[PDB]
This record gives sequence, C-alpha cells and structure tokens, in this order.
Amino acid sequence: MDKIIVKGARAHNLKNIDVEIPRGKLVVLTGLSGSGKSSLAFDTIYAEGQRRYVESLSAYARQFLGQMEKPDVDAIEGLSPAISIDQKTTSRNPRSTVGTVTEIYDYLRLLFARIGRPICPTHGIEIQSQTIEQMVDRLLSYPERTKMQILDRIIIKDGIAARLADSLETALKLADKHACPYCGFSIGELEPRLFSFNSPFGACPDCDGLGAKLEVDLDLVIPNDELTLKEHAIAPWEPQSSQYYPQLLEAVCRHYGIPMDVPVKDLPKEQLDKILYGSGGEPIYFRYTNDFGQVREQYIAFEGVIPNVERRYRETSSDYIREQMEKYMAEQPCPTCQGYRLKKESLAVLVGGKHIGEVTAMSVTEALAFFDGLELTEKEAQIARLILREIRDRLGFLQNVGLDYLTLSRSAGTLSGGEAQRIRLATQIGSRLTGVLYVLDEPSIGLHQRDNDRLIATLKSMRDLGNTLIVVEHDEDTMLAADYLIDIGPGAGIHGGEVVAAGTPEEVMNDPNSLTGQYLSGKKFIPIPAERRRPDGRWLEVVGAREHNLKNVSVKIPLGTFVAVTGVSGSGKSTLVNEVLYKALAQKLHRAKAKPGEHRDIRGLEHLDKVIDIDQSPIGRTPRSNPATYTGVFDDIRDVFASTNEAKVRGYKKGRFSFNVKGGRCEACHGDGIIKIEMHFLPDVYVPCEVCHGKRYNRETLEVTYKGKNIAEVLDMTVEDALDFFASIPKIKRKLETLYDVGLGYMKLGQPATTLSGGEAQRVKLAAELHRRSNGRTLYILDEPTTGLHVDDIARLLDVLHRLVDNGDTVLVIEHNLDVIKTADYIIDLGPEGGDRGGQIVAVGTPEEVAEVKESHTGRYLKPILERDRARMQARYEA
Amino acid sequence: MDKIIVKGARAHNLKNIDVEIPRGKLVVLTGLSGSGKSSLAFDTIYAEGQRRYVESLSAYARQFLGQMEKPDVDAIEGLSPAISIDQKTTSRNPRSTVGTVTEIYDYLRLLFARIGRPICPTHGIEIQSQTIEQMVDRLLSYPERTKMQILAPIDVVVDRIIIKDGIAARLADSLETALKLADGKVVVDVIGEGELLFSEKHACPYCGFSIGELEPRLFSFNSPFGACPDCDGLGAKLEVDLDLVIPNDELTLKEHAIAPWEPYYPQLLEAVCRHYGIPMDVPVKDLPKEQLDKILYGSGGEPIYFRYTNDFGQVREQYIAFEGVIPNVERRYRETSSDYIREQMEKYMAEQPCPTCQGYRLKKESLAVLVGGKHIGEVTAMSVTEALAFFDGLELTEKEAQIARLILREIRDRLGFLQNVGLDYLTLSRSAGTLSGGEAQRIRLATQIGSRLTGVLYVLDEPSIGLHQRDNDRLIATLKSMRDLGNTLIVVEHDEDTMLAADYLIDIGPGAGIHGGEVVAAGTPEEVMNDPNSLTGQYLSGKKFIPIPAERRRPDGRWLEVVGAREHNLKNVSVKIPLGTFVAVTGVSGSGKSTLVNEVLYKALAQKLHRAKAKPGEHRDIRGLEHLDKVIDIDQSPIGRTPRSNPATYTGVFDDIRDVFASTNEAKVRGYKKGRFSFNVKGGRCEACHGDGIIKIEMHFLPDVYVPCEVCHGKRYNRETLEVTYKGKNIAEVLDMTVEDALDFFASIPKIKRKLETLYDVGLGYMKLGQPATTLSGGEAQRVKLAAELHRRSNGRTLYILDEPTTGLHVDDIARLLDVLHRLVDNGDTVLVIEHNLDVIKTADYIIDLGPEGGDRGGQIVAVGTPEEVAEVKESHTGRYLKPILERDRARMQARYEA
Ligand SMILES: Nc1ncnc2c1ncn2[C@@H]1O[C@H](COP(=O)(O)OP(=O)(O)O)[C@@H](O)[C@H]1O
Ligand SMILES: Nc1ncnc2c1ncn2[C@@H]1O[C@H](COP(=O)(O)OP(=O)(O)O)[C@@H](O)[C@H]1O
Ligand SMILES: Nc1ncnc2c1ncn2[C@@H]1O[C@H](COP(=O)(O)OP(=O)(O)O)[C@@H](O)[C@H]1O
Ligand SMILES: Nc1ncnc2c1ncn2[C@@H]1O[C@H](COP(=O)(O)OP(=O)(O)O)[C@@H](O)[C@H]1O
Ligand SMILES: [Zn+2]
Ligand SMILES: [Zn+2]
Ligand SMILES: [Zn+2]
Ligand SMILES: [Zn+2]
Ligand SMILES: [Zn+2]
Ligand SMILES: [Zn+2]
Repeated sequence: MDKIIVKGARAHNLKNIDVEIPRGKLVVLTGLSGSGKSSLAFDTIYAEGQRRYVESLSAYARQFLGQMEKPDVDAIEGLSPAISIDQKTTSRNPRSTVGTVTEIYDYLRLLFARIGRPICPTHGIEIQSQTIEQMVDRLLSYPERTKMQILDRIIIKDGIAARLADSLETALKLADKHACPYCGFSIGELEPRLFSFNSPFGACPDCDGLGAKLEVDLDLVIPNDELTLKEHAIAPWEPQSSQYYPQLLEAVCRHYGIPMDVPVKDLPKEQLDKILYGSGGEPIYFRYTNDFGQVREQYIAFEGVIPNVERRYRETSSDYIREQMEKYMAEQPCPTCQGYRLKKESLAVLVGGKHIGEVTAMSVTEALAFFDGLELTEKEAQIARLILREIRDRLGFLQNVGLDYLTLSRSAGTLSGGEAQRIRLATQIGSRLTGVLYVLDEPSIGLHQRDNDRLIATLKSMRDLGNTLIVVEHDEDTMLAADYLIDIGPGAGIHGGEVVAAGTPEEVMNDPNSLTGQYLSGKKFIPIPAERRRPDGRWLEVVGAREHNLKNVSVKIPLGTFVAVTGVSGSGKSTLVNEVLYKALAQKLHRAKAKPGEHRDIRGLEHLDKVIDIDQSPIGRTPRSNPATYTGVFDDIRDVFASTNEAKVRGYKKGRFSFNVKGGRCEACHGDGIIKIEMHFLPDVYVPCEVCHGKRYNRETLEVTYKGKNIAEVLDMTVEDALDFFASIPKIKRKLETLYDVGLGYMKLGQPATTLSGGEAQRVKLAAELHRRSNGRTLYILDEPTTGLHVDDIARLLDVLHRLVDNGDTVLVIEHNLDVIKTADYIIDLGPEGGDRGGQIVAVGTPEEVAEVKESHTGRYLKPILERDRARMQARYEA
Repeated sequence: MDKIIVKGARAHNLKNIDVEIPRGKLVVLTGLSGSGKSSLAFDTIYAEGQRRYVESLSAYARQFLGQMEKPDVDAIEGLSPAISIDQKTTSRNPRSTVGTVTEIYDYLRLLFARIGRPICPTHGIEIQSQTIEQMVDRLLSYPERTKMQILAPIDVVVDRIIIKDGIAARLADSLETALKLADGKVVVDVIGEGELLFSEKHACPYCGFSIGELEPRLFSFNSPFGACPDCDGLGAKLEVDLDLVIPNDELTLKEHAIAPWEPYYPQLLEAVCRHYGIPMDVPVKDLPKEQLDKILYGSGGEPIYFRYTNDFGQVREQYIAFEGVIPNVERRYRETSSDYIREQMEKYMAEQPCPTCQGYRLKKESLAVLVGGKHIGEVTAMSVTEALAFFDGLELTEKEAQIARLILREIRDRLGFLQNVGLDYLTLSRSAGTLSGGEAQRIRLATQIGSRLTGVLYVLDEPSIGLHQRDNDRLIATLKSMRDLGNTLIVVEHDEDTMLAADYLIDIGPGAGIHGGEVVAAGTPEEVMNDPNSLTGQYLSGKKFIPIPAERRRPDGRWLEVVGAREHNLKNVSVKIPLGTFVAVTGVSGSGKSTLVNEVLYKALAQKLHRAKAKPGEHRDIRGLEHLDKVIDIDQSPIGRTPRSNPATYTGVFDDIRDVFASTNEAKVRGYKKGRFSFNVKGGRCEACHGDGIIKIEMHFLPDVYVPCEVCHGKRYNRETLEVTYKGKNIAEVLDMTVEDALDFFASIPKIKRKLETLYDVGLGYMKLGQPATTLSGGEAQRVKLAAELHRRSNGRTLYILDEPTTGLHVDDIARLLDVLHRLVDNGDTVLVIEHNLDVIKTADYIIDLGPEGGDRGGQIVAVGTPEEVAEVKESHTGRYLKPILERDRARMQARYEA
C-alpha cells in the first residue's frame, strides 16, 4: 500500500517501537546524536530491504545469508529493495578514478570507439577505412573518360561499377583497415577496451595503467634542512635497531671532511653533493662493526644516499621492503603515457581535437563546456546521440551535487567523506530506478550552505522519479523542505530510542515534546557570544601557498582563539589548512615525514610547541582498538582487576586481563572477540566468536568479578554508566569524563574502532587531548566536528572547544555549518566559487566584518543568521 | 512514473524494438517458440533490473559487474529491481530440502527453540529449568512450619529452614549457594519426605540427561550443534540392496545370476560352490536359505580352497577366508577414492534411512524436544496438507501462543502459499534435488510470495508448467495477489486462461528466429484477440485452432499390463497401456503419473529390453513385454553439461561437418584433417579458452555468467584454423548458422541435410548449431533428443515416452509437434506422454487418467479409455475440464464444415 509500517523494532537502543513511514515521499529522520536514527534507518530498514532482495537472487544466496544474523524486528510490511548512500559503501582502493567510479569514463571509452577519428602520429592526417561500396561511389564522381589503373586499366563512364567493384576486390585480396596512407601505421579496430587502463588490451606498458611512476624526492630524505647530522638528519639512514648505514655515513663524512654535528643548512653544496649523490667512482675507506661485534673493512666506491634508496626499492620483490622506501619517494607523471595511462596509439584517437586522456583531465565544468561546443557531423551525432547525452547528464548530476570542481582523472582514494558520498549519490541518480527505498546519511556533509538548495532539488527529483527517500539530517533547510519528518527518542542511548514526534515539519515544529521541534521554531537555539576574543600580537603567517587551486595565497592566523576556515567546497580549505599549514608545522615541531604542500614560508612558529591534527580517520583498523584502548582507560582499568582477591590467589595480574597477550584471551578469535565474515559483492559483516560468544576472554579469565561485574561486562558498559560505576576511582574517572564532555556518554567502552563513525572516531581522539596540562602554546585542527551532530549537540561540543581557547591554546576548525561559524571569534573565508575560479582569501576577520562582505558567499548566508539570532536574544532579554 | 518503457532492444533476434509495459499490472508476453520472449523479458528487462541494483550494493560490486557484458539495449527507463522465477535459479544440490528452500524449516527451528518442550527420552517427563526467583516462590507456597533441608550434590547439607513468611531472604541465598557448589542443581528434602528437585539447566530429576539451552541451531542439520553424528545431517545411508544384486529371484547361476560378479569373480563362485556343495545349474528361488547365505554373507572365517587361472593363463592357488558377495561390494566401494570405481559399485546400492536418527537428521537430544506431542523431524516428515492441519489443531497455552504468535503465522502462511501453488502434496522433508522443473519453479514462487516485497518487477517463466488445468485459477489468483501488493509481473505464458486473465498482453514477433523479434500486437486480451495480425489472437478468438481427429485409433490386440504397482502413493494399481496408439497419461499433480510412467513402467521395460541397471519402482509384474523391442525415454534433461556439447554435436552433424572442411582445397595443402577442425582437440582450437569459446566467470551469490573468450572473440578456433573456408564461410561461421539457414546451406550434402531436417521437423530451426547445451531450455533439450530418434527405420515395435513435451510451446507449435508424434504412431510405434495441456490430451487416441486429487488422496486409476469415454466420467478432473473443450472444438469444425 501507500506506506511502509515497521512493527516492533529493537535494533540497539530502540524500545520495541512501531513507526509509519509515508511511501513515495521525502522522509527525514532527526534527533540527538545516539538517539537511534541509524539503528532504525540503516540497521533495521535498509538491512531488511537489502537482505530480502539479495536473498531472492538464488537458492544459494538464501542458504548462506539465511544462517547469518538478521536485524531484531518483529516485522516490516511495505518494504522495497533498499539502497544506501553513506560513506561506507563508496570506494577507496587505488587505480580507480572519479571517472571510473561515476561510470563516465566507460561512456567516454565507448564514445571514442564509435566516433573517434584516429590520426597518424607522424603525419597528423586522419587515417580512414572504407569498404568497396564507399570507394566505388567516390571514384565514380570524377569526370568521364578519365583513365585509371588499379594496382587493371579501366575508363570511367557510367556502368563500369560492375568491374570497378570487382577489380578493387581482387586488388585488396591480392595486397590484403584503419591504416595511414603514407607509412603503413594502423590500429585494426576501434573497440572500447582499447581505451581502458584496467585492461592490457589497451593500457600503457611502462606503468601498467597507473599513469604516475614513482621516484625519490630530495625533500622527504631531509625533513628539516636544519638538523644535526650526528642526531640523524637524513631520514632513511636512521638506526633501524641495527647500525650499518649510520656507520657508512660517518665513513663518507670522515673522508670528505663533513662535520657530523653541524646543521645541514650551513653545509657547503659539495659536502652535501657527495653524501646524497655519491663520490662518482672515487673509493672511500669504510670499516664497520657487525651486529655481532666483529669489524669488517672494505673499499667501496660510495653510490650516495639517493641512488641507494632507488636501488634498494627497485631490487626487492617484497610488499614490505618497498613500503619502507616508499616513505621517502613521491609520484611523478609517467614519461611514456604523459600521465594519461593508455597506449601511445590509444591516445592517437581524438574526438573534438582532444584525446581520451585530455578530456578525462578536465574538471567537470571544463568538460561540460567542452561537450556543449563539440561540433560533430550528421553521421557522428546520430551514432553518439545517446552516449553523449549520458555523459552530459552524469556531468550535470555531479555539478548539481556540488562536485563540479574535481576532474574525471582524480584518483578515488583521495576524496573526502562528503565528496565520495555525493559521487555515489550522483552515480545513483544516473541509474534512474523506481520503487526503491533510498536511505541517505547526512548528504550535506562537506557541502556549503549555498549549494544546499540544489541538493534539496536533486533529492526531490529522485523522489519524484517514483521512489521514497529516508534521509538522516541535522540541517534546518532540508528538514523544512521535507514532506514528512520523524524525530527520534528524547536524549541518547538508554534515554532515547523512541519516536518522539512524527508529522509535517509545521506539525513537528509546533510540537512541545520534540527536542528538534523546539530548535526549529526558535524556542531553543545556539547563542551568539556578546563579545568576541579580539586577537593579539601572536600570529602564524603562511606565505605564498600555491599547491592546488591556491593563487599564491598569503594569509595570517591569530593564535589563542577559535578560528574557523570557511568557503565553498573545492576552494582549497583542505589544501591550506592541512596539506600546507599542518604538515609544515608538523615537520618543524614533531619532525614528521609528511611532505607539505607548495608554499614559501610560515612565521610565528615560535608561538607554539605542538600541533595536533584531530583527524576524522579511524581510531584503529581492527576490533582491538576501542575508546578505552585509545584513551588508555582500559590500560588503567586492568589494575583494579589485578587488585581483587580472585586474581591474587589465582595469580592473575594486568596480563591475564589483557586484550592482546596470550594470557586469558580467547584463542579461537585471537583476542578479537568478533570474527569477520566474507561478503563478496556485499560489504563485509562481523559475526560473534562462537567459542566465547563475543565475551573476548576464555571461560577461566572472566570468572574474576569486581562489584558483581567481570572484565567483559565492565568493557560492555556505557561511558555514562561507567563513570557512575567508577565514581570512587579518581584517575579512571577523569578519563571517562573526557569521553562524556566530548559528546559520547552513549557509546560502549568495548565498542570496536572499526564500527565507530567518522565524527564519533574524531571525538574519541579529541577526548584524548581534551584533558591535558596545556602550556597555552598548542594548536588543534579539527575537520568538521559537526558531522553527525544535532543542532543541540553542537552547543555542547562548542562549550568543549571554547574551553580549550579559554586556556590559551588555539583551535582551528574547517566548517560549513553556519552555527559553528557564527560562534567563532575569527574566520578565514576561502576562494570565491570552487575549483579553478577559487583558491584565494575572499574575506578575513571577525564574523561581522566577514558578514558585511558582499562578495563572500559565507558572509551572505551568515548575515541573516547573525541578525536572526541577535533578535532572538533581544527577544529573550526583554521578556 | 506509471509505466516501464524499453527503447531499442536488440538482445538476440530482437529487431531494435521499442515497447511499453504497464507498471504494477499482470503483463503476459506470448508468441511462438523462439519468437523473442525470454530475450526481452529475461535477457533484457530482468537482466537490467538486477544489475542496476546489485551494481549499487558496494564499490567493488560496480567495478566487477560494470566491466562485464551488459545487455544490448539503448535505454530502458522506469525499471525496478528485478527478480526472476524460473527453473535456472532453483536448487538441485543435495542436502537441501523443500523445508529449507521455502524457509519454513528455519521457522520450525525457531518454533522448537522458543516454545519446544524438552522431555526425557527415558522418563518421558518434561524436564524443566527454574531461575532462583521461580524456585523461591514455589517453596514458599507450601504450608507454614514445614521443615526443609537445602542440600547440594553423597549430598552436602547447606542449611535447614522452616518456611514461614519473611524467609525469602535466606531461602533465595541458600539455593543460590547450593547452585554454586553443585553447579546449577540443588535438591530440597521437604520433611514431609518429598525430595523435590530442580536445576538452572534443562535436566531430568531422575537420570542426569541434560540439554542446556534451546537455540535454533540445535535443530539444524547444517550445524554440528544439531546434525546427526552417524550420518552428518544427511539422514540417508548408502548401502547394498539385496534386490539389485539379483535382478530376478529365478535366473540360472551358471549364466551369472548375481549381477555385480559379471565379466576372477566368476571362478570364485565355482570355489564357494564346490566347497559348500551349491549347485551351478540353479534357479536361485529354489535354493535353500543357508546355501544362499554363505555366498551372499560369507563363511564367517572358515577357509575356502580357491584356485584360479589369471587373464594371462597361469594358475595360482590361495587359501582365503571368503568375505561374501554383499560385503565385497561395500568393501570395494568404500576403499577406492575413484569417481569411476564408486559409480560402478553404486549401481548395486540403494539409499536407506540412517538407523541412528530414524532418518530425521538430528541429534537424539534434538529429537527430544517436541511441540504438539510431535518432534521437529516428525513435523517435517508430514505433507503440506498434513502439517497445515496439525497447526490448526495444535493446542497451546497462553504464554506459548503469545511467544510463538509471529512464528506460527509465518509458518501457517507459507504452508498455504505452497497449497495455492499446488504443492500441498509434497513433504517438508523431501529432498530438493528430487523435484521436477515445474515443482521447483512453483516452490520458488511460493517462497517469493512470502517475502512481501513491494515495487519489485517479478518475471515469471511459464509458471503453469506441470500444473493440471483445474489448479490454474489459484495460480492466476496468487499471481494477482503478488501483483496487488504494489508489484509488477511479466509472465511468459502459452495458456489461454492466463492470457485471458492478464491485464496487458504482448504478442511477440511473427515467427521464430530471424522471422520474429518484433511486437505484433499489444493491448488488453480483448484488443489482441480482435487483431487479425496477432497469430495468438487468432487462437483466442477461435479463427485458428487445433482440430480434433475425425476418428481415434482403436487399440489392436497388443497391450502392456502394469500389475500391482504400489511405488509412492500408487494404490495396488493395475493398468493396461494400448500399443500402436497415442496414449496420454493424465491427472492432477501429485496423482502419481511420474511414478507410474517413469519410476515403474520405464525402468521395468528398460531393465528387460536393454539390461538397464536402474531399480524399478515397487510393482508386481508387467506383461506384453514381447510386443516391443525398445523403449526410448525422451527426457527433458540437458544434452550436455559443458559448452562442448550443442545441437550439432549431439545429433552428430558436427562430425560430418568437419569432413567437408577436412576435404576442402585449403585443408588438403595445409594437411588439415577431421581433427584440426575439432572443437575439443588442441590442433586448431583456441588455446586461451581450450576450445570452450566462452569463459565462465565466478559470481558468488549470483548465478555464474558466461563471458566470451576475449582472445577468439567467441569464435572457438584460432586465427589460422578459421582461414579455411567452405562456400565463403568458415567453421566458426557455419557453427553460428541457424538450423534453418544451415540445411539451406548444406543442400548438396544429403547426409548433413537429413540430420538438420530432423531438428527442423522437431520444432527447432531457429536455434544455432553451436548453441551451448548449458543454455538450452528443458523443452528445447527434449526436442534436440527427439530429433535424434526422429529419423530411424521403425520396425513398429518401439515405445516413446515424452514428459510434458509441450513445455515452452505456443498453441500453433503444439500443432506441428503433434504432426511429428502422430507420424511415429502411424508407422506402428507407440507414443506415451505425461500431459496437462488439453490440446494434446484431446488429440490422444487413448488416455489413462490418474488418482482423484493429489498426495495420498490419489495414486489410483480414475478413468481409462478414449477422450470422450473419460469426458463422461464425473469423478475425473481431467474429463471435467476436457468435456467442454471437445464440445467447443467439435462445434468450431461443424461451423467451418457447413460453410
Ligand atoms: N556498532 C555498534 N555496536 C553496538 N551498539 C551500537 C553500535 N552502534 C551504535 N550502537 C548503539 O546504538 C545507540 C546509538 O544508535 P545510533 O543509530 O548510532 O544513533 P544515531 O543514528 O543517532 O547516531 C548507542 O546507544 C549505541 O550503544
Ligand atoms: N589530491 C588532489 N589531486 C588533485 N587535485 C586536488 C587534490 N586535492 C585537492 N585538489 C583540488 O584543489 C581544489 C580544492 O581542494 P580542497 O583542498 O579539498 O578544497 P576544499 O577543502 O575547499 O573542498 C579542487 O579544485 C580540487 O580538485
Ligand atoms: N544463449 C543464446 N545463444 C544463442 N542464441 C540464443 C540464446 N538465447 C536465445 N537465443 C536465440 O534467440 C532467439 C529467440 O529468443 P528466445 O528467448 O528463445 O525466444 P522465446 O523465449 O520466445 O522462445 C532464438 O533464435 C534463440 O535461438
Ligand atoms: N523422490 C520421491 N520421494 C518421496 N516421495 C515422492 C518422490 N517423488 C514423488 N513422490 C511422491 O509421490 C506422489 C506423486 O508422485 P508423482 O509421480 O510426483 O505425481 P505426478 O507425476 O502426478 O506429479 C507425491 O505425493 C510425491 O510427494
Ligand atoms: Zn603515417
Ligand atoms: Zn604510462
Ligand atoms: Zn573468542
Ligand atoms: Zn530422566
Ligand atoms: Zn543420522
Ligand atoms: Zn577462445
């Protein structure tokens, strides 16, 4: 019927709830972070919709997925095969481009094979291929009585087509295509797989369809050009728990007279040229002590430090040894394929004057403009009719979702969470399906407010195509434009998990019991600081940052304040804030090997000792890591189990209760507790270790109890419940208090790092630094901490962030969310528009000064919000 | 929007066609065999629906499938995830049952886990398990001042207590202490001397016997947690059948009475005889029992003198401890790890229920748990009608029913869904691989009905297959239900009623192969019926139809006589099959037609006429065996299991087709012979695919796909081999020709011609000589086999047995096939068919209708004789539905004859 009813849902924290979802409409789930949206939307609805379909693809699939673990639900009538558009399902596995992911490149390959005019490299003339039917009608269009000899002698008049057709047949059979008249050169046939770099049937030999080769870089070899060579200045030759190269280094220095303890910056160019590139055949006396202790004198003609790295990387046939040498190397465009990844004769076929590689190299805009100005013939346009419209709609979708700044050539594994999510969303719009249950997860992530009205436009277009959407958003604009809106459980964890209010946005907005509803009408909101932290003389000063789309950018960052880097997606925020600033500061302060982006210099580095990048990357890459392990709480929590009498008499200490060591862990899962099961076309799944039923330890370890709870149940506790459980212990309590303030409090201590969200993982990291003795000289960089947080959750995360600034430290954040931006003291709005047309400072200073900039897109949307919230405070102030 | 539009389809023979299908309705694709229905319905619409969805399940999913070969279509907008209901996606793989495939068995495991009462086999008392909370209030219900000593197993005494009121504190903690010392078990000696005793686990108070906890996997046979140890959840053993070791209990032992020991072993008999004094010239029947036991079961250690002449000729005397003829087979079968030596010994063995698990397939303690007085295995062993009855009569408590409410309804619905489809006769225990094509297909339909999916595009393939005309309205009724659940159905049918009941009806291409591929007429079945251009409408309107014969072949004096057949549900049946006539064995599904026709009749005639090894079904005897020399069973099974086989091969035409190439001018000078052109010999085949032509790609959850070899582009031969030409076409090109274009092309060679003609006469002619057998329809395969027998010198003493030869044919096509079958009867042979298609039944000269209703309410002869004689039997469903068709077409002819 016209609605999908979900009877009795008990996912995680869902309280055996029933809910109605209006079919064929735009539904939007909302509520506090942890209330249980995903549990319903994804773990319950998407899971069933998908399983029920796949299950019916064969008799085998049903048997496999049948014995598997299903979602805890009584029933769910009205289901449709479901499709998810989240960060998990997208790709991140190298050799894959944006063009390949979106499927556009495949249509390009097909395009080139159908109408691509092949040209001769040497001659630049289009090599043709005619049948006898086309040759005869072209020869016949000459003046009469014109003697011609096929090599038999004929004379053209009128009815000679009988011979000419048969004479050219004998000639072609006597001398045997797309060949060049003046040199034989050819390429038999034009098939799509000739333009594929994932097929040796048309891939570049000297790189195997990779495009970029990989050589040594002078920058990575020596991080800071000013380092004492005695204390290891050159990186690759650092004591690897065994000293051979450190001794060779001395042998070269001692011979040429290179001072060991001098900073490399003030060392003559020749002194350094011998060490890096070699003696050039001149023998150097070299004696060294083996790890055993015995000496061995040689007389080698030192190759140098650079050729050494290239030669050691080249010669090994190990996926382990290479990776140790790849840390001091960087990619370079392949000299043969010019970085286009195809054969030389594959690039010989061009369409609108440009070849397959050049079109892939264009940004979505450039290439969209290209296909409008492509001037084809009648024959060409009639063939490519549908192939062309396909490329035009896909480029269009991408442009709609706000990704028009990135090229089709761009590697897949270098895309942001939001970028990937939206590339999948665009790629899906292209499938033009109907009667499907699309379930999206916060599609505005990494998208500016300006470009939000199109996202609402495309979602509704997809909905109007006969589908039903279920989006999980926290944005006002989208919730107001939704047809139906479901708010979930008051509070989060054991507190939420119920349907607080459901109805039209007007109804939910006027519902007193809706936590979200109150924020929509204005009865509850984020307040603007009455006064803002005026900056002082402490400034960072990046100079001449050019990297990607940056236009010789030169900006100044005020320390000891809440800084917010803003600007539309593609403007170069990542580049300036992370690729340039962080890596740069990082190798100076922490001496990390990360090569910074192209920039001139950065001053004011004498104002801080440590820069920390609170990334949105995972906490760990296995179920070993968890909030406890990362924060070291679990490390401290084991001492208490070692204190109990059971552990004393049995002789247990802080090892039997460990998670990694052989002591008391479960041998069947090797400590994991959760075995990963293999899903081929579907994403991987985690099934509990059937030997210890997911308890993490054998039957003899967890017998030790501390307050009626064993080590398993204590690790299974929640953060909120645990700080109540560990009220007395004053060291364990301080670490749990960080996790609570952070924004969690609802997640469990044992919860495997792999399952944690992007935003969740970031806060577990933010919690580790949260409570530390700060010296007032330390910079924190957070990339969109709002990702996955309710408007209310931002208010409590801002209180936490602003606590760091009060101390004196700095907190730089990259946000599009207007509420986090308005709370900030200083902001740096980046590039007008994205891509090539951006990459420059549009407006600096306090939110108000930025707001009154007619050219800033950020300030334009911030002005009605600042004036919206300024009147609300004045409305509360008077009452 | 409100309709699914397909623009420019070119699948196989489709002529770049555009077509509109109404969304959310019962659309029925119809037309001649090979017109292009599957090419559109399955190879185009369904193909796209599945891919587009699966292609979105993950990143890797897109990369794998995207690089492969997508269907030949310009655009197809308005798609929905598609699901196919055909024979290609039904499990034929051992260890799987009807219960597992339908998912009903899983719900039963969930039922038995939740509410299943576990009882002690030894003591037959419901073993219980109580928490401390339940133990305390049970003791507190006793009268006051009643002394009790809580002791824990000699049994150490915890503490004595007097029950008053506020003693719930101690009582609860002493039990807790007792359960901690004796581990989940504690005995309470009430001083009235009634030592009641309970535990935290499910255990018997009188013998220990426990079961721990009830979990679904404790009832599964695909889990060590529940599977039987002595057979590993198979339920069937595999041991030597005494009946197979001796075909008839009265055959001369001198002329090899025992079959396994049939040309060392012959000379060994001589040794066990000489010794025990068993006569050589012997009709086994009259041999004393001990004389036969020594030879079959062994001397039991006693030494027997045995000398024998080797194949070489030299003698070698031994002094062995003879094992016997029966243990010989079991021992020679078990020890070898050869798929060749086993299969030769497996011929003398038959399946037998596992003595450990009574054939139920689970642990003894798994069968300890029972619901309505019956255990899991018993409920599975019932027929669908039985089980459905059991749950109606099943009587439970308030808690049990409230716990199993959602489970019971699902089980109750699936049983009914199976009943709707007509499968109410088969059990839940029945092996999945033993199902027919129609059955498997319908099981998949029923399972699907239960999914309750919406916005799905189901594509059914002739769901009426193997279904009596009576049970057709229920099929039409359930299809529509699935439709009326927000889904669109695309059914490929040839039945009138199903077309008449359809909403939209597309008639595809006039003619088959290159002659078809177009959309002739498309609208309501009223619009298509009134369209002179629709070849289908002409049969629905009644302009064209299959005429009833003027007179029917009266049986002569020759009759086959099946006596006392009792195999599956057959009830001591005795039937007379008339020879030299077209016979139709009719009846509702489950009546026992297969059983009678193939399992009893064919296997019996086969063992007598051709020394076939198959063990016939339980029957008394079969006379009239002197009236025929051979019995050809034109099975609906595949022609080959590899792409190496194809029409050309099976018929043998491809053998001759290489002799022309081997004898060509270019072959002479190149030294090529009838081997370079061999599809299977390294000589000239493509070394990349080893002569397959198509590589098989590995789809994990999806069925496997066939990708053309990228090196020979599917041609099958290398570059040099196909340079040889014959009349401007090489071997790859001739292998790619249609049977119709081929006979036209090989008109000069009459030996090639006469084979190709059979394929044309048979109905084919649209398919290509090189079409992989793995891709042929069940019906197609049958007809390619029929074409083999089709042309041979008939001596008038052979019997043909075809199973539903109509499967996959238009009404117009049945006409031509009937011409072919009746030509066989004309020449003196007999054709027996097992059909539901009334157009075939009415044409028959004699029909043998089977059992009224299916299952155990069947397996008996309801009516025999001519179609009219059976038309007048009220008790025959066949007649009831046939009587009006005879009256309809008999009037149509008089209407035609009068003008
Ligand atoms: N991977 C997981 N394993 C176990 N429990 C989880 C997992 N993810 C979330 N939960 C539980 O579900 C609740 C949060 O549900 P979730 O769907 O994440 O809410 P939201 O969608 O609003 O973030 C938490 O109380 C948490 O304990
Ligand atoms: N790894 C990369 N390779 C090529 N181009 C890149 C890469 N990273 C960023 N860019 C380009 O730089 C510009 C902005 O990138 P980014 O720093 O992510 O901006 P923002 O953070 O504002 O989205 C875009 O034009 C983008 O295509
Ligand atoms: N796998 C295949 N290989 C080659 N030809 C095929 C294949 N499948 C179908 N065809 C051909 O396509 C034509 C019609 O398709 P088909 O689906 O058989 O029609 P219908 O379903 O109406 O019988 C026939 O000539 C048939 O031989
Ligand atoms: N392999 C088998 N094992 C057990 N029972 C069977 C088997 N095959 C058929 N039966 C049973 O025999 C009965 C009818 O036999 P069948 O020959 O299949 O009828 P029909 O051919 O008329 O459909 C049914 O009750 C069916 O369940
Ligand atoms: Zn040239
Ligand atoms: Zn290259
Ligand atoms: Zn384990
Ligand atoms: Zn007992
Ligand atoms: Zn068994
Ligand atoms: Zn090949």
